[PDB]
Amino acid sequence: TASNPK
Amino acid sequence: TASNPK
Amino acid sequence: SREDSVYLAKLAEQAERYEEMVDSMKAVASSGQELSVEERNLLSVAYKNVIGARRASWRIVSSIEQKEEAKDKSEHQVKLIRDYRSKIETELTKICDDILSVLDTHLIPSATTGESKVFYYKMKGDYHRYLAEFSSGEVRDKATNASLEAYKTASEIATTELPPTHPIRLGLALNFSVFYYEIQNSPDKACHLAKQAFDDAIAELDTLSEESYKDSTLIMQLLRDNLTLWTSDMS
Amino acid sequence: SREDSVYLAKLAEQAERYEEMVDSMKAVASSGQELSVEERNLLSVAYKNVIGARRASWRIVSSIEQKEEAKDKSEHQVKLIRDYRSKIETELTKICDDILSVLDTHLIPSATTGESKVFYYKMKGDYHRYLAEFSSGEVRDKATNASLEAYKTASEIATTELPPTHPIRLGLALNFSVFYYEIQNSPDKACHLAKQAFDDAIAELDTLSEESYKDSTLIMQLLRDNLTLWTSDMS
Repeated sequence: TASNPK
Repeated sequence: TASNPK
Repeated sequence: SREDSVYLAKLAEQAERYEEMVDSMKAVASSGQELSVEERNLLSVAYKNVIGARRASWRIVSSIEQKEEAKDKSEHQVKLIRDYRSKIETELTKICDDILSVLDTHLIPSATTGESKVFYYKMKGDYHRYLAEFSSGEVRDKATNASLEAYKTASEIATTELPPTHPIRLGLALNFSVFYYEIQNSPDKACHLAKQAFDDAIAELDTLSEESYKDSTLIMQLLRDNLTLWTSDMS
Repeated sequence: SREDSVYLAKLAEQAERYEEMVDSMKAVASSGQELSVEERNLLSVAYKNVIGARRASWRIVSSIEQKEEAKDKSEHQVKLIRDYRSKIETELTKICDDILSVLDTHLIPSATTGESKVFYYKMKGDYHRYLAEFSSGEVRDKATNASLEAYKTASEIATTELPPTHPIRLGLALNFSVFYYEIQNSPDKACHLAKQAFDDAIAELDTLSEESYKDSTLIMQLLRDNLTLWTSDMS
């Protein structure tokens, strides 16, 4: 699972 | 150039 | 000077020292002024890299605990891993408490634009989610509900004030869908949210300029990647 | 307990938190006892990863300084980069001073074996070399001569007390040859030292056990890689 990489 | 990676 | 603290945060990011990047951006966010888009992004990058290293460390120590907790050692050695994990969890806690304190006191009250409102509530949901990751019992439920409501608030503003293709709205949907799957264990909510956000953006994707296109399509692929992996896990 | 501090250093290495790994191993090295091979290696790994991050950061900030120092900005902005670089150089200094202080006061006086003597003097040469990297003027020459004599001392003991295939002796030759090329700018000394160490090891390589073979051949390839790149730069 990947989240927002900002 | 590379040194000892211990 | 404000522009000096912002510039030092840039150098700190390049030098990959994110503890100083936080200090610089926290000082900027501590002012009454509303952050620009750049300062907003710099602040988020600063805290994510800081919290990211501790989260990464936590997962490793937890794995070592779980592995050695089966027959590999007993008591005192496992005791060492637990006390070391707790030290990290304490570290994770104060980092989360720090940014959340800045969010509640400074950022959220001073935000004029709906774009910044969604952004700040999204962050609030993120670090309450990070808290819910290593937490257990009743203190985990508190962080869960705090993250949920923060995500809900951001979603109501994003839907109203922002187009479906907006990076902050897509990013919010990405993180909230993660919250549903990873924390609340609600695959139906997660898949529905990620798919809906992806679909609403697809239609208007051709109306976006280049820089807007790149930002949007980046998160949309992450949305698709999550939908892909979640489908595999259900099989 | 000694074995608890050693174990915590292992967890810290796995968790990739090297500041705590240093604190644990520094406490062990601060005791009068002579470090084992494992504790010796753990101590070195701890400080190298700590000093490595700051060195990496320093090179980046230096590059940014040099780049923006040409017409890109003036004064106050360049001033910010310099003051930020100096902060890193101050950080680099105290880290070097720390391990060198431990080396002089604790490790070197308490070393019974010639194997540990070469190791500790090699480290002394390493962190004096790191000091000579960002230093300028007369304070750079001091670090240069301190590193040189520390390397020379280790070399005299290694040649006498250790076989040519020994990892610590090969590693010493690797780092000292680097010192000649990078710091003293003596390509003849560097190439002669690296080639000689490589040749003396080649003959006895087939007399080594498996674990000794892996350790030795690893550094020997690094010796060959340096000789390769140095040859290219001379062309």
